[PDB]
Amino acid sequence: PELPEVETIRRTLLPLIVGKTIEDVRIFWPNIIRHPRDSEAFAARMIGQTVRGLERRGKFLKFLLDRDALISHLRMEGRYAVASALEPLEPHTHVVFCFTDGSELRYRDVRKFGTMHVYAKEEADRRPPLAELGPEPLSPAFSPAVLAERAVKTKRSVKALLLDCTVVAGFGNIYVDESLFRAGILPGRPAASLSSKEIERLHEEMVATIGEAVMHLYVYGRQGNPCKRCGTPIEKTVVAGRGTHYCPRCQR
DNA sequence: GGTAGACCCGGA
DNA sequence: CCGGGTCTAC
Ligand SMILES: [Zn+2]
Repeated sequence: PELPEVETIRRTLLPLIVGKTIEDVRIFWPNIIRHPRDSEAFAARMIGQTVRGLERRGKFLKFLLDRDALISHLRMEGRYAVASALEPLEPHTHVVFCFTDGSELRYRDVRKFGTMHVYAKEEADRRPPLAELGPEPLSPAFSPAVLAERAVKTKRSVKALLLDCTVVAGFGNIYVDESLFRAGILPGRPAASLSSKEIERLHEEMVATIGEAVMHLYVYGRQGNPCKRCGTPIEKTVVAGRGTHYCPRCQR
């Protein structure tokens, strides 16, 4: 899921788990667990804790328990569900948190690509994977001035800059391409070549792009089809080792 | 500071 | 053999 879908998951999942107490944690693919390094320690430590909250940072979910925070990334195919311990698990279920009321929070992932880390709540923000994560794109902490500062100092393309998780949290390939299109900026432009006007416009479109979705695509996956604004065929290239989609007329 | 390997596997 | 995102390794 992209950032807006992760926000919907956070909002939806919270009431289904808040106040519930963990009675067991079952792990069917231990490699998902990244901290503690031993999946047996991960499971042991969570037993007896109650779910108190659920927050999001970038595309990470942060489950707040009594003492610990569980930081979860679903990547593109991970999914959570709350369901009865009496019913058979869905295929590709890798981790299950069993609650004392006979319900479960289940993590499933055909790609087995997701990650979980657990630390004391107070340590979570300064440890991987949240350490160094940039500001929320919808926060005042993400500003044209913050963007301008990072752009001036780099040799990289503007696409590469926006894909850097330390610049802004949870902007992936799709919203990077879409934001650049809406701002009229070619993805392969060096970040340091953008004018002040271009940085301001890009910031505005990034916020609009994420903001509207959290509440139709112009270029992403649309190569060969006409631009929705000028009718020019959308093109696809490689920029910063990613599939990159753009209108060669609208973007400069 | 900036690139690359490592995770993962359904479908081309 | 490719795709994604985000960490660890050069
Ligand atoms: Zn166009």
